[PDB]
Amino acid sequence: GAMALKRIHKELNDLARDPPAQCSAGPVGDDMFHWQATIMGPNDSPYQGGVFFLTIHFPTDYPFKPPKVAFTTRIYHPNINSNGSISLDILRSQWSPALTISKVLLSICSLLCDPNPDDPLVPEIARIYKTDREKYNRIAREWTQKYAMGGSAYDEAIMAQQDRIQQEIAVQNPLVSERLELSVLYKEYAEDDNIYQQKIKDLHKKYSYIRKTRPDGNSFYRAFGFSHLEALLDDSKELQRFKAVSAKSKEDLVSQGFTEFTIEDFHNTFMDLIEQVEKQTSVADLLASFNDQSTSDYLVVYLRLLTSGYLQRESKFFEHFIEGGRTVKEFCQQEVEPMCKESDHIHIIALAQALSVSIQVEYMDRGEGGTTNPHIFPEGSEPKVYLLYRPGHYDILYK
Amino acid sequence: GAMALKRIHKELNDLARDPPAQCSAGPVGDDMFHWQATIMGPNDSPYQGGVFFLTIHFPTDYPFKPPKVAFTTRIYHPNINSNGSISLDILRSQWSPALTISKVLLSICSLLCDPNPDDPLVPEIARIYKTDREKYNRIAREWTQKYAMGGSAYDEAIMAQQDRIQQEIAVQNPLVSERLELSVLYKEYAEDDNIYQQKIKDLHKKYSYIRKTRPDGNSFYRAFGFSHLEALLDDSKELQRFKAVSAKSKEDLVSQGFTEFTIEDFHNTFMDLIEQVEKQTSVADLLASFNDQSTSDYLVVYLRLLTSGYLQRESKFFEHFIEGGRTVKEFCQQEVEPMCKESDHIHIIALAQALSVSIQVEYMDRGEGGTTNPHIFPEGSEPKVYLLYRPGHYDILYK
Amino acid sequence: GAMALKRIHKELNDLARDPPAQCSAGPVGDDMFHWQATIMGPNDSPYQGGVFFLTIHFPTDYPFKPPKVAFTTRIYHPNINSNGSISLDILRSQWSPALTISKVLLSICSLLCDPNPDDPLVPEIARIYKTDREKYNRIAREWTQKYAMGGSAYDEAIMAQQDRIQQEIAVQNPLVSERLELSVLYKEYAEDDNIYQQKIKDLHKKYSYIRKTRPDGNSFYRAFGFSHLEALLDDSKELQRFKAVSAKSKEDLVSQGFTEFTIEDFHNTFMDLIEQVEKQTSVADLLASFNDQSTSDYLVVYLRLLTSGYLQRESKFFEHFIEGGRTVKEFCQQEVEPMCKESDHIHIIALAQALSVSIQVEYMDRGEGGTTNPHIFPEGSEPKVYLLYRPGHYDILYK
Amino acid sequence: MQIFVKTLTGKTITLEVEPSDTIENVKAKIQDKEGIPPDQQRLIFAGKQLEDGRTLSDYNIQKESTLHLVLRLRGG
Amino acid sequence: MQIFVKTLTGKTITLEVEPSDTIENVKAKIQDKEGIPPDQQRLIFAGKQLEDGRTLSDYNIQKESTLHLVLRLRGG
Amino acid sequence: MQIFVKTLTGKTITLEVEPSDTIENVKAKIQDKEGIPPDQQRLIFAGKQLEDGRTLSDYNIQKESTLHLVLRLRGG
Amino acid sequence: MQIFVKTLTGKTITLEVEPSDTIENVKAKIQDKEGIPPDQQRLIFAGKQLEDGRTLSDYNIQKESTLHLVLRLRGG
Amino acid sequence: MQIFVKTLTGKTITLEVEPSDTIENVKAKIQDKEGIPPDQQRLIFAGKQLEDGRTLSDYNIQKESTLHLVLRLRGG
Amino acid sequence: MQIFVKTLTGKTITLEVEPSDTIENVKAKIQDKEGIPPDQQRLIFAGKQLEDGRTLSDYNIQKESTLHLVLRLRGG
Repeated sequence: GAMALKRIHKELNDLARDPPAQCSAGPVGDDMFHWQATIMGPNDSPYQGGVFFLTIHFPTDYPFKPPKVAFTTRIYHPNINSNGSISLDILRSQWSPALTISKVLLSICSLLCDPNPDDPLVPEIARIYKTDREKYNRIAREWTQKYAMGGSAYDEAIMAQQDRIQQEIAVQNPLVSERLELSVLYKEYAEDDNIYQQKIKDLHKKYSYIRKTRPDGNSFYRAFGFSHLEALLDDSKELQRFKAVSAKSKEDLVSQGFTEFTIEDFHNTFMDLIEQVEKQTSVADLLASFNDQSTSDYLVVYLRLLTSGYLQRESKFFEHFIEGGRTVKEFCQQEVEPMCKESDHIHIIALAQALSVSIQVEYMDRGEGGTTNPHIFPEGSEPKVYLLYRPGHYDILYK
Repeated sequence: GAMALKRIHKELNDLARDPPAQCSAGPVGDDMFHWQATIMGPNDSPYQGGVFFLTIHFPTDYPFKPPKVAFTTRIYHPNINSNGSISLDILRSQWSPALTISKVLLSICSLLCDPNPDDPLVPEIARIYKTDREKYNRIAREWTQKYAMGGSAYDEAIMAQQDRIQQEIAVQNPLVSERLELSVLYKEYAEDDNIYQQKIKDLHKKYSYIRKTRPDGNSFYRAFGFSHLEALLDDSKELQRFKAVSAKSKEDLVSQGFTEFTIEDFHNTFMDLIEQVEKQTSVADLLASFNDQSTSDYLVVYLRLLTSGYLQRESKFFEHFIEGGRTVKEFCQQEVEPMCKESDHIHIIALAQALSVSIQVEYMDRGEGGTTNPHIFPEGSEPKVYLLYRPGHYDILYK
Repeated sequence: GAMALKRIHKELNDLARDPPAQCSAGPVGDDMFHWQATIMGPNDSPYQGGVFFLTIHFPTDYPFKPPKVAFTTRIYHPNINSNGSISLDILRSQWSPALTISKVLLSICSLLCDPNPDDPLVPEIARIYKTDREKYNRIAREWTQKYAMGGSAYDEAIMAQQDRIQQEIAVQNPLVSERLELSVLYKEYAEDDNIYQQKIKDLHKKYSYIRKTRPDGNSFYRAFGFSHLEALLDDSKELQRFKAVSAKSKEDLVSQGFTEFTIEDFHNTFMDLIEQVEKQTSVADLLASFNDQSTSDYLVVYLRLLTSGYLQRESKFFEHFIEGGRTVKEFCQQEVEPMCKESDHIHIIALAQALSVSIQVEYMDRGEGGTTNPHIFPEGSEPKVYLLYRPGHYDILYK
Repeated sequence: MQIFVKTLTGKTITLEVEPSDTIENVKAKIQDKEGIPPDQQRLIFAGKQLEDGRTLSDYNIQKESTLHLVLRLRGG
Repeated sequence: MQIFVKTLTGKTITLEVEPSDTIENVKAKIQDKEGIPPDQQRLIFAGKQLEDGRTLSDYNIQKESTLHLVLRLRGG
Repeated sequence: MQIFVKTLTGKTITLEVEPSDTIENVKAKIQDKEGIPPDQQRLIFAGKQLEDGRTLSDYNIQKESTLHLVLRLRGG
Repeated sequence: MQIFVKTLTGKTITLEVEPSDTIENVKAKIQDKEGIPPDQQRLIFAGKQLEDGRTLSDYNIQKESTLHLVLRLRGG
Repeated sequence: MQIFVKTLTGKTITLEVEPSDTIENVKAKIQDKEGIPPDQQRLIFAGKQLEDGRTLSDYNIQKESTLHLVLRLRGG
Repeated sequence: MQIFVKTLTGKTITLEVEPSDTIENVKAKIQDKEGIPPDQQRLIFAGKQLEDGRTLSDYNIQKESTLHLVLRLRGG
């Protein structure tokens, strides 16, 4: 009940504090007493390359009784039956209330590299391991190849990898940084690197300030959105037109075959973001909105949706502009609609034409001169919104 | 967390709005993030006649990550491994947050009729399907015959069918309609049908108003109950006697071998319904009570329980009045105690004698005259509660 | 709706009221709609000696639809397929809302001793049972031997046994009884037993009062703790020193390799118990604290932790004082750290030296004289805390 | 021979018949006394529902046997 | 006058009937098409269970209505 | 002087003992009946674990008390 | 022979080439007219991204064929 | 100038590279070590997806940086 | 020969024995000095609990060996 739950929360806090890369576990959806463990086959095992899942059920009275833990993935091992039950005794008779689920976890992870043919759960496998190790390693490798390597497991594992990566990225940079003097860019690069440093000089010629965004894969939509709202933070009529077209855009999308109730929320977040800018609030407040996870992300989703919408609407125009044999809608389903997918030139033109707005992008990679060349595309317009492109990443520029 | 749950609720709303007959899904008991899908083998498949179950786990962060979906039922197919993992990529890399679980569902349902030997999950089955279709169809049919046809499955499938049917019925008619001029009945029948129309004339002679009920199988108990409470909505002494006998009825039932704690709740709903009528409230309020799902249904359950109780109490009287070799208690367990089972004359007499009350029923089918003959059974009494019987359905009549 | 949940709670109440020893069921962790049933193979079956698990999923609408129940353990039987589905029809067509999950349970338990070759789920097994009973019994016994006898279930079964036992013990005695005249001890023993009665006379010589504790396995730590706090309920300086050493003890433990966040809660309960005694409250209040389950138990856990801590700290001293080839830390992990494990002399000396306090124990078993000899161990001290040892059980004594 | 038929309401009716009388004929004879139209009648003799085509001696209904009258009335 | 009946799959059958046709007659036509014996059939129109011996006209089944075929499965 | 001991199943064994009998002696009688080796036995009276080398009289086990047989299973 | 290249902005450019001209050469010829540096250019002929080393007749680009210009610009 | 690349397991590979090396060149060295085909590789530095045809110096990968190997798995 | 026995309380006792002296005899000799009755004593020599029947040279206890005294005291 009460203290059991509280304790479970404490344990999850501890496990989150010092995350194991090889074996981690956590609650399934809503349920606190039901956890799923993902443990990786240790290198220098037969189990190497495999991904093993466990289920963990915390008794209603906890810590006083040990958690019930079992492998869902089949595994060849003297201490684990094909029924899935784990035979180490800190899970049965030797369990103290002072023990942690983490201790149990690395107890099992340890049990993998170093089995225990002393008190075997599976007499035959014990015999094989104790006598002929060749056969044991071979069989275990085959079982890993079959049961632990499936196209499911691997999806979950890679998902975890991604999450770790942009969690580190998350703690590194905020979604949208405060307005920064771009002299800071000088620090990002080595003094050993002359060419980049001097292209930063050339960028310093044209622009006074820079606003960084997270390298989360959505950086273009995030930057584009923020800078383009902040642009109408003052202009009276532009806010009106933008609000109008953005309002009609939902109807266009719904009419284009998108299910209304799903896109309705994202549209709502978008329009609310236009609402904070409607009667002008200082840039810091809408920035505070953009640094909230789900609000910003919802906005990104909607911008991607608009992008895909206009892409499919004009589809016979873009059709020859895309590499590969993919159709336009396939391209939308793959490289635009889903989150965290990288964006390209096509995306920029599409979103720009979707909101009917102007964009300028400063390309900085390796120049023949220090010159970083601009790209303005509505064709030959006079854009008031500026973005800095460096390879793999978009940022905001302020003149 | 939060918005994820809200979204899941929205998706369930959408899926409930336009129910698929072939493939539907829904939450398991309490859990919102754990759904079970029941998908029927499409006709003109090898999978025809089979019933396939899926499990669906919504990630704690939703829509941002795709739901995890897998077949629990084994199936022969190039895109689904015997591990159960589904290989279409709207579930992995191509997932947009704007997609619905319904889209996924009919994506799989589509994947059944039209497999995908392009990017196979199971290379061998892919080879078989791509080369020799005979063997594929044959094997797939055998696998369906084995795994998908079990005595567990068909029950669940038919359950789903029933649920779909009375969901449509539910959206069609309310549990208890407002008091209606019975001229409305004229609309229910074709002008082509003379005999019925004229029997409606004859019914118009005797009765001014009509109150319809849902054709859910419980219509008799629902109508009987509502009209008989509404009858005591005024009469002072009758309410008292009815309340007394209904109160003692619980004790009689408990003494008759029914487990008290179960029937206690139903008895409570019943007595509360007598309580709303105790100090008179306008008919509209108790009607509002009768249009609540679980309250009305609980009442129906209790009325069925009373019916069964008095049926078994007097059992040697009714014993020869029932078709078949069934005993009286078997008849109760089959045709009365369970919900949604049709009711007959025996039920009416039993319930009437159980509450010691009067009932009149107007039989309207096909007359030799326009005459729709009444049936009053306590024998030769003067009933103040009137019901209209049409084949398969009971309704309330108001003089 | 929620009436479903309420009902489930009522059913669990009923099932807990009159517990079946052979077949019981209950919720899995947090989830109310997901239950696990443990049903024992009845004696005079082939299934004798086996332990069979069931899963029970209550439909979101309950009682109106029957619970979904299935064997997870494989079983040989004409009415249960190796798929796990149970074929009795109170689970399908014959289900009344007035039925209880208990009725279902003993319906299945009954289905084990007396199968039903009338309407078979598994035609072949039905044929075998109906024709050759030898083969049926033999096969069924083999299947029991394989699937139902595993090292995974037996743990759960024995766990249940233990729980039943100290539930009866719990309802028998409170964790800590009120201060009692020890004349009550005269009642505990038969008049037939002279030797014990006279040793009670001799105990009556030395001590006026007695305070009993639960025979739960923790009785020593419980008694020791309570009496030693109640001892400082007055003394001013002793409370200070005890509080100091108990406060430092946590740091010593954490430094000794115990994970801090786990032992932190137990330490907190301990220090709070010292806090209730800090500014003196009457003995009855701290007693009221000791009769709360989890508070008292948390305290016991911490005392065990201290015991283990000082045991490992001085380990090379105690090393030769322990029977068996176990090392000291193994002895701690086995006979001290876990709950409900019996305590010995080693435990007492260890805890006493851990808190640096004095203890006296009156040994009463069978004397040559009436003499019950005292044991005071800090060596030759003047202990103000007294305990009564009878075989298998510790109690508190008041001079 | 004469026959007995017990209604579900508790009433008992005596009828004038012969072994060769059809079931429909008897239902008409019930309509005479109790005023209930034949197509609304289902009568049972010892657990068996009697079909309209058959006669009395078909179901082995002898002198002074007892029938049971129930109304059609199946709904939900 | 033709009628529509949906099966468990969502598959729809079309049938040639007249308002005066028996229900068991309809079950028989369904048997002629699908192969499901009549006794394994339970028909539903507008939430109402259809008695074997009645007629479509009795249940107010008009031109192009939609029926439901629910299979009563032997209890096994 | 006879004693009662419940097993894991709820099955009760009756035993012929004297108050001066050893616990291991009792475990031995239980072995003679059920076949469970003494070392696989752990006996419980009134929540108390019974030492092998003590006597019933030591634990206050009087006529017709109820014991408990809990099997310590080898850790596998 | 002369060639066509359509920019994503909607613009269309005509170029002066020969079948043996390398892709890099052509990208330079685009830099002349539109001022876009070669390393920022990705041009596609019928779904296929053209590699800098190859010539025109390598990809089977004939007289009056149409290319498609897209900027590098991949980020997130 | 040497670089570090972490795989799915948390396993770290060390690589001998120069700032002017192609990304596909690096993917190729990783293939030479682990055996993972280059097309099954997706490399990540500082949250940025690395284009096959660019150079380490383009992405500001300096001495002893840490890369990430994420496997794009065929959709099965 | 004389012997050493260390109590758990920290105390150390010297005893007067010979190799043929039984364990029970020694426990009595401990009862003389420390006043603790034999049946309450469990003494250990190098990890092994000494049984009452055996002598000293049985367990190979030589001159000036050290025993360890612990009380029976097992409860819960």
